[PDB]
Amino acid sequence: SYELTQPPSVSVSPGQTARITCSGDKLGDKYAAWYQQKPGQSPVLVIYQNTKRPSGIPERFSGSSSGNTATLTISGTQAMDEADYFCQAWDSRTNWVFGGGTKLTVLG
Amino acid sequence: SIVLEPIYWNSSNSKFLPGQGLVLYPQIGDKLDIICPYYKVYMVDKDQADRCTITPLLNCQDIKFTIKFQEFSPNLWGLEFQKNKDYYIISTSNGSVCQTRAMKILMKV
Amino acid sequence: ISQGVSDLVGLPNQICLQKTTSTILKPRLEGVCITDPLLAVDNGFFAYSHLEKIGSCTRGIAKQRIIGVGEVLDRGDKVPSMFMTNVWTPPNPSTIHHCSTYHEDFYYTLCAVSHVGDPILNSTSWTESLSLIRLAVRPKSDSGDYNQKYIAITKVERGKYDKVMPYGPSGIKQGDTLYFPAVGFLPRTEFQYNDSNCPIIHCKYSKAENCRLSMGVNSKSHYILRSGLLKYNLSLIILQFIEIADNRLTIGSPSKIYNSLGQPVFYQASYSWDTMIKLGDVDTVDPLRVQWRNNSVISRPGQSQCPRFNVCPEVCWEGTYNDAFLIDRLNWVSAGVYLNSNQTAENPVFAVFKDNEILYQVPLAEDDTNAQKTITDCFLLENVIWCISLVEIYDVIRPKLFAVKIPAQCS
Amino acid sequence: QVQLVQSGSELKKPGASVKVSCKASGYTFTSYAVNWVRQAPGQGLEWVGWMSTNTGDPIYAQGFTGRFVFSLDTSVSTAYLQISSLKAEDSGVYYCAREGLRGRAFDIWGQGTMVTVSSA
Ligand SMILES: *[C@@H]1O[C@H](CO)[C@@H](O[C@@H]2O[C@H](CO)[C@@H](O)[C@H](O)[C@H]2NC(C)=O)[C@H](O)[C@H]1NC(C)=O
Ligand SMILES: *[C@@H]1O[C@H](CO[C@@H]2O[C@@H](C)[C@@H](O)[C@@H](O)[C@@H]2O)[C@@H](O)[C@H](O)[C@H]1NC(C)=O
Ligand SMILES: *[C@@H]1O[C@H](CO)[C@@H](O)[C@H](O)[C@H]1NC(C)=O
Ligand SMILES: *[C@@H]1O[C@H](CO)[C@@H](O)[C@H](O)[C@H]1NC(C)=O
Ligand SMILES: *[C@@H]1O[C@H](CO)[C@@H](O)[C@H](O)[C@H]1NC(C)=O
Ligand SMILES: *[C@@H]1O[C@H](CO)[C@@H](O)[C@H](O)[C@H]1NC(C)=O
Repeated sequence: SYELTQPPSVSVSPGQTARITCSGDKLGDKYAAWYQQKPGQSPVLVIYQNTKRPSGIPERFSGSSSGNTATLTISGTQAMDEADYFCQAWDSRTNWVFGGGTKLTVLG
Repeated sequence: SIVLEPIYWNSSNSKFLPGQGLVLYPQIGDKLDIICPYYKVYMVDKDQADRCTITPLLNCQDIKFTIKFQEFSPNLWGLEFQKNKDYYIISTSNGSVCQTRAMKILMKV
Repeated sequence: ISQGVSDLVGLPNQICLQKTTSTILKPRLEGVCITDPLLAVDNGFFAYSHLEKIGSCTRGIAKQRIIGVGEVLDRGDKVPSMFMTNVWTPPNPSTIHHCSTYHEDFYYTLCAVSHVGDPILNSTSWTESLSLIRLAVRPKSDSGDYNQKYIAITKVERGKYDKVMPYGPSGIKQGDTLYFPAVGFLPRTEFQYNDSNCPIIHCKYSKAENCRLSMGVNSKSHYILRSGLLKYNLSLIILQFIEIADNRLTIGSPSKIYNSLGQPVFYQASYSWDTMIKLGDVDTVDPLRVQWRNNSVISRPGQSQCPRFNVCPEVCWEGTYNDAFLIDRLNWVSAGVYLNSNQTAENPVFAVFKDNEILYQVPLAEDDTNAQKTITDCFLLENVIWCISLVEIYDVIRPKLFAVKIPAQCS
Repeated sequence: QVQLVQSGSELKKPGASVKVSCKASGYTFTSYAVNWVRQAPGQGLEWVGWMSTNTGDPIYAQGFTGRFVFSLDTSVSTAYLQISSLKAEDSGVYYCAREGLRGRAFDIWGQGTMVTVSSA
């Protein structure tokens, strides 16, 4: 029974840095991954290993983990980051646990 | 560089010359074994060896003490054997003795 | 194009678990002695320590002691290596002895200040002295204190123990809290142990008191030594010594608490009576309890009174450090090095084994090759389970490290 | 170009069964294991189970009964998920994604097969 609690709604104006935090018991040692899926599309991995960025991705995404929280930060929100963001971590005891997903509302 | 002839801890052994023990003359980087068939054997310094009266090197169905003359040893006390030095393995144990039958070992490496 | 070193994680997929007799594994690569080394690999940031000595390699002159942290990167040809960027040397080598753990942006290494010498050798000569040295995992110019720190704690909450000190190479980080392996010099009078716990059965030459007397350095030693974990709450410097429970009660030997498959796994060297390798996962860390692997195969060299493969309660103080990791959980396959000799520190072999079986082995060197301190660490690099081990191969004496790829095919 | 492609939309009555294929193209099926995830309509991702391409051993799955069944044919290099006695809750888009970096992340995802448990 592992959980990745993630806040439902995050609101941010264009150009402002948006922070999404995943809360899990001892998330410092559990490697994390971050997935975004715009509506009607397959999820895409954006941030994993809490710091690394997969190949061929914009550099505006950056992640960090400390204590019971892992956070992905965007250096200014453009028109494409309007999506639902999902984070996950691997747990030996139970499973490949998944987060609850966050809603990123961006004004315009 | 080869395993030397093992020295049995039996009184019947004739390699123990009387009055002077048995001189081994090993070399650094050599292997040696001592087998027990009621004796406790220790390694000591010069003066104790000259007197030889009362951790043990041996406690005595096959009990063998293998010793290698290289510093890497399982002896946590870190007792080493240096070249051009000398050590004395003796036992002061009767049936239940150092001078009685020259129960001496000279570790001339 | 460069694989990233990560803690050994994820489901195994391909893996070998059936015995194979072929040679499939591959070790992949004066007057001064180097002993008491230290290797700790966590999340791609290793640490190497040693005790450089002149002449004698057990009682020689302590020339220097070096503690440094580097990063575990690929060689550029997919073979793991060990690269270093930070080094540091204490002023007086003699004081600092028997020294690590990972927390983000730092690397805390708890040490012991010992002007007299090794606290095991003459315990009363030692006064309780603990110093933690941290090195920034990444060098930073104009850092100040952040790059290098030297803190001696004012107090330690020992409990029944009158003095405790760091005793193992590598530690764990259960969240923000730090953990360092430690031994306890609990007074021989204070210690209690039921004789019936010691299994005198199946051996006729044994005596009940052997388990208790083996605990100390000798039968007349002042202090029993019990291995344990020394904690530090990094956020808050009170250190409370956590000690292993009563099961498989053995001498405090150097100890490597490490996280494999995201769970703590503890090793303890077989200095006491059980010559057989004791290993297993840790159920709880703040209170200490380790489920010891029922490994009825592999042992360590020992003197005539407790030689290799001994299972009899006898008063013995000898052994070598031969640790192991956990390649997989369901198969419980463990990778480690154990020396092939009953009473000599010769013939080390890298062994990938199980509870009651060995999968496959490789001779690290010749049978006559001398090696006593063997540290092994297994990390995962892009879906293939790797293992790095540092060993004093001897015919200059210096521990050297080499990496081995674990095969996932029994063919 | 590496992708996991599945079949099209399937409409299945309650109590029936549907076979959802998971093809693999552009990458070796042997190296990386496959992972099963369903997305309920209007909810988040959920990890169904993990299957082993080489060993083919009992494929691990998240805590529930044995309704879901995993199997594969290495000759055709596809992974199958049998859903016997489909329930209205057991509806949504089912993707198959590979465990590219073990317990790190899922590298390549599936386009999904919208399985619909429709009474009428
Ligand atoms: C180590 O320190 C941490 C925080 O520095 C302690 O965590 C606190 O635990 C209490 C227990 O009720 C909580 O109320 C606090 O909110 C926690 N603090 C934080 C910052 O989360 C922890 O308890 C300490 N270790 C021990 C053994 O007490
Ligand atoms: C190492 O010793 C093996 C036998 O073990 C010995 O006897 C048993 C009864 C226990 O007392 C154990 O502690 C002893 O070490 C031999 O079979 C083996 O051949 C020996 N090794 C070599 C290289 O000969
Ligand atoms: C052996 O020597 C001890 C010396 O303390 C003596 O008490 C004992 O009687 C001796 N036994 C024999 C058989 O000589
Ligand atoms: C042995 O103990 C004495 C004091 O009892 C001390 O002076 C000496 O340094 C100790 N020996 C070592 C090697 O520490
Ligand atoms: C030690 O264990 C034995 C085994 O049952 C028991 O009879 C005895 O009471 C125990 N001793 C103590 C002091 O608890
Ligand atoms: C080893 O066997 C003993 C015998 O009962 C048991 O108590 C213990 O749980 C076993 N250990 C493991 C790791 O299976």
